[PDB]
Amino acid sequence: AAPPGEAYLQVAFDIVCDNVGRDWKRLARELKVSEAKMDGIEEKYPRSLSERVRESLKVWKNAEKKNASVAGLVKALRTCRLNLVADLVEEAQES
Repeated sequence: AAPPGEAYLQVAFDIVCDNVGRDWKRLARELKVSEAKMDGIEEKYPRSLSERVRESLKVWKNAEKKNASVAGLVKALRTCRLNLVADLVEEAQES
């Protein structure tokens, strides 16, 4: 059901998570992720970058479908302000 190509996206979600990890919560609110999920992850995890972003990133990744590829998130994150993760996925792809 979710993006079957989660393997490639998961690699990008890994370098970017440990880099701008807190900015996914910022993007999660923009993506209108389940408010209930944020309530549990935020309250349960007061300082875990991995714990808060993973749940919020999981729901966003499922709704992305074709946008589950980096071209989707890298285009959006860098155009707005997340140049940090853009540089990460960028050098990873070499191009």
